[PDB]
Amino acid sequence: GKGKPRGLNSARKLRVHRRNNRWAENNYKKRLLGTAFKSSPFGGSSHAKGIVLEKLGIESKQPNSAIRKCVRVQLIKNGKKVTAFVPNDGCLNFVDENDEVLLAGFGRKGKAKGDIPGVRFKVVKVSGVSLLALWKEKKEKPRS
Amino acid sequence: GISRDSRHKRSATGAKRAQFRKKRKFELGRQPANTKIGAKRIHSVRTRGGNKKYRALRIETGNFSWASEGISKKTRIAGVVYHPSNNELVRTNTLTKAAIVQIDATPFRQWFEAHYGQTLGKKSKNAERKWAARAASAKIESSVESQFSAGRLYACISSRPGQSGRCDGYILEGEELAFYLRRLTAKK
Amino acid sequence: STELTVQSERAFQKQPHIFNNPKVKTSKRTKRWYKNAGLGFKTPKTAIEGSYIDKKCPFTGLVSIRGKILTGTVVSTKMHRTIVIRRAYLHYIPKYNRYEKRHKNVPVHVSPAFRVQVGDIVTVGQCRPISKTVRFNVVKVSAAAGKANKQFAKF
Amino acid sequence: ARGPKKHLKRLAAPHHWLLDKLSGCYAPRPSAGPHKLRESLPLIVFLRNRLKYALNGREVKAILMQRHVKVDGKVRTDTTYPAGFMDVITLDATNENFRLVYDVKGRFAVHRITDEEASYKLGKVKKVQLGKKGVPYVVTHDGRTIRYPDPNIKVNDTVKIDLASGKITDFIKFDAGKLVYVTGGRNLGRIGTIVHKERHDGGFDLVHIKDSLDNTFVTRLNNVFVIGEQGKPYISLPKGKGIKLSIAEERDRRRAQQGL
Amino acid sequence: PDKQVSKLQRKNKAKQL
RNA sequence: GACGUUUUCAUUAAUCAAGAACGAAAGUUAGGGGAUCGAAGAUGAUCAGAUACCGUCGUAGUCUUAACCAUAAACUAUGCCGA
RNA sequence: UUUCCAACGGGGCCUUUCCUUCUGGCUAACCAGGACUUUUACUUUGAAAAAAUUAGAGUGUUCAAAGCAGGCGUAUUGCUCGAAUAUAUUAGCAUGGAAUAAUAGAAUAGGACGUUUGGUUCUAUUUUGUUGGUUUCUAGGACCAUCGUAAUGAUUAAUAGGGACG
RNA sequence: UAGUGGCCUACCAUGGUUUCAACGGGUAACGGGGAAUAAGGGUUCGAUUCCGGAGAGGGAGCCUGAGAAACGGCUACCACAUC
RNA sequence: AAACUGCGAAUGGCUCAUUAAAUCAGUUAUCGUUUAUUUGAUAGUUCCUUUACUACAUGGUAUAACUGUGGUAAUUCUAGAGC
Repeated sequence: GKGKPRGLNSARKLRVHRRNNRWAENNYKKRLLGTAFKSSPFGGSSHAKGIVLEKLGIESKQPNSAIRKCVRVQLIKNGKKVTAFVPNDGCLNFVDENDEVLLAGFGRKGKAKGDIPGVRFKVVKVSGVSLLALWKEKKEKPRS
Repeated sequence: GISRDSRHKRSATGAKRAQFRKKRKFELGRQPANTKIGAKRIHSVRTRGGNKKYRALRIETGNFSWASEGISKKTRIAGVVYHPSNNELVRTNTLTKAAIVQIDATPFRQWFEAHYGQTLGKKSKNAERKWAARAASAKIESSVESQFSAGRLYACISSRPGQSGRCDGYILEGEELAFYLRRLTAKK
Repeated sequence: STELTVQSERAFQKQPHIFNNPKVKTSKRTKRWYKNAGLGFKTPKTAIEGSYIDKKCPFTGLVSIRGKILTGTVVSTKMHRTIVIRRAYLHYIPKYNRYEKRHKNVPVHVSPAFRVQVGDIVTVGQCRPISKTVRFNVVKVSAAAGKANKQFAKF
Repeated sequence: ARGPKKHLKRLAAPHHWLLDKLSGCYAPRPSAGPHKLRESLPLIVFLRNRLKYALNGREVKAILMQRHVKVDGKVRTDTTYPAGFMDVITLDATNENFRLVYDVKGRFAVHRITDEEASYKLGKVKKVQLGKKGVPYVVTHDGRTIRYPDPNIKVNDTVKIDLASGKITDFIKFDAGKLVYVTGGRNLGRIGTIVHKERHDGGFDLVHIKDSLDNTFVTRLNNVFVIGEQGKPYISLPKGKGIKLSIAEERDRRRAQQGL
Repeated sequence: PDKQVSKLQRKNKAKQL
């Protein structure tokens, strides 16, 4: 009988049956409780800009072997402190602390590209000016 | 704004209804007329479509009609002696629809003594037949007769003195006078 | 209960504007207005030959029949001059190509001409709004008990 | 929403006006009068863009404030005036005169006519009743209240009403064989000698109706419109006579007949 | 006591923020 | 329970939300004996962690009486009526 | 299209296959008229399903995306094609279809074929004489006294259960 | 009341809804054609040019009028806030 | 010109916070109800004694703009008189 009712009055069961088994699916429970709204410091966004707090202290969740020139940042739409990242790395010279970024994930909402805790967000545009025409030696690549 | 909307109620499962739109003008309810005896100021009111309604607060005089005969006389009341809905209303002497009143006899008996030739209470050769050819026709009921000696009858009201301006009584008789005299001795 | 000579209320129940003639007393002795209900309904012979009044009776009172007519079975006659029917039906769901048992309770006024029991089969018609819940009025009683008057006296 | 409406949006017009989707934002909402809002066809939808005697609205009102056009024997002068079904339009132009009866498409067209039948009009007597001072009267479909009719005329028949003064001249009963015309629903602009009635106490009354090519269809009875006998219309019906050719045989008429 | 931070239609009360 | 029957009901039926009985070992209150060994424990151990397996007494417990509990690898690791 | 051989369809009718009774138009073709060889679940054909979206003629917007537009000579003062249809289940409203599932008649035979008979509720379209107190025979329903009617009611005892007894 | 009505009101009756899920709670919920889809079914979204509903900062309230509980109308409260 | 009068200003435009048998959608019903407008039809009886105190050869007021004396810190504030 394959563990299920079939008879053509039993739909009362079935749409109450799957109703209690959608919660075993992962993104269903993630979605319909507003957990992306009660958490996830973007708050369901796609980008966020915020001041750089400071230079970052490396705590090994493996592996990229250097002090990765990363930036402690704290946003301004929320104010929730996240460790960040710059690609084309190096050039630690060209913006102070308490200065602007534009953040965006790594590809999995980040979670792993180097040995740094919670580093999941590529910086896109510091202070409104870009990085890709600023690693292109038109402008210059920032510091923390 | 006394609304007569249904959505302020509690639905029959017991559920409280959530709040919908603001109150409306097309679903309005006004004050009671609460119409009484002694003078007349009939405040007309203005309704939807122009369509004026009168409202007979202080009604005094009305076209009351005794049904078993077929004649309708302007008359004036003593007061009320019974009210079906609320027994407050006899104290205030409240006229409404379907109250029970005691009305004047003198139009009815001034018609009776000149039309019947019975002349109860107390013109040439053709016109005695008006008083003589009513064989078995000049007989009112004995319980109808006793109200004439007091000079005040028993009548009920079929008008809307809140919504028409009028008071049109009908003189109670027979079966229904027996019922409201059963109740009337029990309440008055 | 009501004790025909039906005027147990504070106000004389009568047919409105129907006038039992008190001066002439003759071989009439019954002034009872009644109407057809429409739609091919046999009127109940209580209503022709009864003393009850019932303003909202579709045979003697100021209501009418329109639009809808609905079957069902009685339940809970513990109110006065009204019953409640409950209609069962099968809701449909196309996710599973299947059905679902549901029911609805209709509070419907009943006449004093008919006399019913919880478990009979009713046919009602729509009327003007009577109370909050009631929009219907009992008009045919298809009681299908099965003739148990002397059925226990069996061979 | 706080009383009536005064604007009709473009795309909220009925489809039988056949306004173009672009070139504007609104529709010329018909005024109240002798017809429904939903099957009105006002004056400017007739003039400027189905006859093209005017190019835009100010030139339409140039006609209408010059007392030329007539709608059923009077000198109607309003732009959004609902000259609807059966209304004769007479011009004081080069004197070409028109009717208002649909095609089979459920849409009005240009139909020029004679002067035998420009003189009068018709109407489904939607009510016969006994009004004041005990006077019988009849109410046709548009607005007319004709007094003192034939008492053997009942509801759902039709009349032959004049335009000079509103005088009923003759009528048509309701039975089978009656050449008919539908006003509403789906089979709008059809024709074809009623088969029979269906009573249905308290409900709709539908009717079974043939056509010329013997193709039955069932309307409702509040759209049936009896105007004849076995092949006897009382107007001059347009080219095509209302019988529904299918879209397979207008790619055989417009494509295989006029297209060689 | 009760970890009862639910019923946040008065999350709109935190338009206080 | 099986089996036999040319006895009686003539569909009284399958599982199962809710609900109800029972329930190893162990454990839980109030009693009987108190023979047997014996989780803990009191002793002797006894040399480094050949390894700490040894040994001896042991309150309760094991056995039952008026009651619980409602736990197993309660496992043939396989729900119950059909072919 | 004259058409020999077989084949796919439903009907008129028939081998108890009732396909009914009801009679004016009538000498059942079909139209009023009294009952269905039971009521729901199901499905089949209509009707309602706004216009804008989605599918497509036709149109050289230069192809297009678009748009519903437009084409033709002696251009001699005009002629003339259009602007379809498809779709949208439940719910609601109409009829067959005759399985499926449901609901069970007639175990009293206090029931049908009762074309039957005393008697009960009856009775006025009436004809009565024009209209209302006093009546019948009488058109149209029901049962007791009551029996005449054809073929008068027990679908099974389950390799499904419950008993007895051995 | 424009009118049905527990819409009130005066006396009565003790009902009504529900595990066929009442009631309560949450919605980052304005409802209907649309979208991404594309074997089919399913999935998620729909503030948005059209229809219907609602509001003119939040709740009340009333006038004129056929029509408004109207805010490029009015009175008051509440939150603001100009010379 | 202005001003009286009338109609318009209840349409449009915007926004989606509310709202979960609510809205809305399809279907109903009003034998329970209002409706300016439009269109069609519709007042011999109006001195309510039409036996009259009459003016129907048409009877009265009240006023804006016009004017001409002004105040306001400031408003589309308005005052006093004469038409």
